[PDB]
Amino acid sequence: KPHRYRPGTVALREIRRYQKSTELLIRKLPFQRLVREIAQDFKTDLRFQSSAVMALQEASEAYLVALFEDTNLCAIHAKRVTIMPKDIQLARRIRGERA
Amino acid sequence: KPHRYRPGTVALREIRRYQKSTELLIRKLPFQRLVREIAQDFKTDLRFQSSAVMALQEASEAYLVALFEDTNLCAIHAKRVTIMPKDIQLARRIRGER
Amino acid sequence: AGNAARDNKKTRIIPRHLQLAVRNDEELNKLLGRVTIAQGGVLPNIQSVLLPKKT
Amino acid sequence: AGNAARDNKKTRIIPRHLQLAVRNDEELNKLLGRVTIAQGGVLPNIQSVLLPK
Amino acid sequence: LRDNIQGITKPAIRRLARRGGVKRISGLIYEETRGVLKVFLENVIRDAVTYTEHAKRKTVTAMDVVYALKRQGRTLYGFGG
Amino acid sequence: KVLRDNIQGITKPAIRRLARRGGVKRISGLIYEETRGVLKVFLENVIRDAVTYTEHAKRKTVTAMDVVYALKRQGRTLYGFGG
DNA sequence: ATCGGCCGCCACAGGATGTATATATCTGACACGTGCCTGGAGACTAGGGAGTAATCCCCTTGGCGGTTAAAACGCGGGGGACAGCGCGTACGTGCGTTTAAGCGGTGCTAGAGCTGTCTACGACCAATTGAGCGGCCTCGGCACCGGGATTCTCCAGGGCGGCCGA
DNA sequence: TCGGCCGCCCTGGAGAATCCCGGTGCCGAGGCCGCTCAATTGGTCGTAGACAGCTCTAGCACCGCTTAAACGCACGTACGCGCTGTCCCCCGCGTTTTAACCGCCAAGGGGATTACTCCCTAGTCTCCAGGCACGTGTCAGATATATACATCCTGTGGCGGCCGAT
Ligand SMILES: [Cl-]
Repeated sequence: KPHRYRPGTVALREIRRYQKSTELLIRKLPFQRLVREIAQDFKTDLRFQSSAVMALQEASEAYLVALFEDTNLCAIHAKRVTIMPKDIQLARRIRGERA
Repeated sequence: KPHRYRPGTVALREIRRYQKSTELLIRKLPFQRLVREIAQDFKTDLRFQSSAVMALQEASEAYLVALFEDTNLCAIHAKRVTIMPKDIQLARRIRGER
Repeated sequence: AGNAARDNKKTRIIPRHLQLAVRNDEELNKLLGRVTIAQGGVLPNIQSVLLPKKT
Repeated sequence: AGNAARDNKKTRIIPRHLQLAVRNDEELNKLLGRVTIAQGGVLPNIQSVLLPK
Repeated sequence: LRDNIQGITKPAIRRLARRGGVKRISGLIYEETRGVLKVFLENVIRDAVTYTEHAKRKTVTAMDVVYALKRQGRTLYGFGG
Repeated sequence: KVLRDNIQGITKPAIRRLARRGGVKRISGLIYEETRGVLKVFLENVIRDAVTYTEHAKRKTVTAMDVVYALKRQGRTLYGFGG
């Protein structure tokens, strides 16, 4: 009587749902707290425009989505469908960001 | 029968020998002919300084060596020691030149 | 972008429509490959091996 | 580069010595990551899985 | 003031990976992704705060983050320019 | 004479030497054709930009400075020939 | 029944090979002197870009109420990751063959490169004015709640061999 | 000879999700108006660059030896790749918590703007000395030839497992 789907179908459904949407996936306030925490180690008592934190979030989510794109290509290349930190490290290494 | 090595030992020996050397590995004259051939489709009767073709060769070999480095990392990542056009395409795709 | 707005049955160009307009064209993708467009997301791209074998 | 010339037992800095001087330092590698030095080659780097057991 | 990297939640990294097209996510992804995101934010906020220092200001404008991302070769549209 | 078939001048042992400098142990057979393709497209972009710099300099000889400016413009700065 | 042959595996070492290291030659490329001249330096003035004070209000941060979408946690399973093994194929090694890269010569000339003339094209200055921007408004395109069609997902059953094994 | 369970193929119907279609509100984009300041026009010099000519550098062209290295062929074995067995870890889903979001308000930090001064650099002129082209020495090192030392593939001896034989 209780209905349950296979894993692949809800996974692909979420892939479609979030590749159609445009909204920011990281929540606004914990990202803002992360930004203030990282900023704290450069100068005390820093202030931020709201559009500055929104710009940080737009670029950060776009960067991680391109990163997961390359990570998925690394996984698929290695005959897997599950991404691994191996795949993230390979992606960042080929992109030249390992520093 | 005479002495014969394993593949891995002469392979690693050449890896060591060419990572120590600095000379240009592509020959000068066929690369020059390739440069004139590619240039031909942009303007007829183009001339080239010798240092220009040497600069092209230095940059082309450095680019292909960085390409084979990323390609070897793609091969190793796929639990293989053999580079493949799969690996070259993955490298160029992640680097963003596709 | 007006074309992608028409395809989306809208008469107001949104960021998503600029995103689709640039990234579905090859030469605009070559122009803005290292450029992030805000509120745009990515293209609806799903790889073939991740799809279930509907054969 | 003089250090890498000393290590190579040489008193004349060649391109290879500049190559080693930049690419063996981390922050000079960060500075010149997208920069090709001519007549330099690459570092003698051999991966661990390619070596015979 | 240390669990702010844990504010990047496991559902949020999962949503990001779904937008990236990822079907399956191992458990060791999430800490690695928090790390990589933290390093990216370190570089960006470092440059933006440098730009704020040069302007002798106390607030970080959106133009500063645009200039920083533009310097780092990741141009961001829609925040001035 | 119109130059043709010069991409085969990038021989198989030269690609193997380039692979050795990159640290490659074992090389499959389609690597050589793929590598000739990638090097062809790279030289297409670089020689295209250098020819363009020659065009605007009102000249017909591609200098080393043109190739340096071109490689530098594409984010691959070449040292040794000026800049 | 235990024991030698043989395979697996380990390992110990003649032997061929590549290569780290010792001298000799000869070079030609790096280091240094010399002329000189053109760019570096010193001095002086103008002014306009920049330093500094005050103001004010924009907007950035801090605080609280609720609520609810979202995050955290558990749990059962199933499907993909991972290890192992066998087949084969196709790549590397070695040797002979041979194609042509490289070096060394000269001859020629198109064209890079430097010099003089001038002229036409752009900076600089004032007036003016109309196009572009701040402010406002209204309204319709977009966002959103609800309902029905639909559209793919998935599991249950019916028939179907089929496979034995008790 | 037997039917009891067990994986396969097909098909059907619940079932959650999604597309489509209206209905209503809402708030930001389109449009109108002032105005103000920079776009435009006219005119003036100054010099950057277009153009002619001369030169002289090296770039292309050809040829002759010269071996360096590419091409081809056999071969063998090591890794690519397919198959399979396991297992464990992640994914869907229900339940519970929780803090993100909205929204509302309050106080003040400083962003920005204007005014005024002020002093730092742009620009000229004159002087002079350090940097560059050119010439000449001189020694660092690439390489040939010499031993000659690690090193690795393999030849083979030895220990143990085991496996069958008389
Ligand atoms: Cl991992």
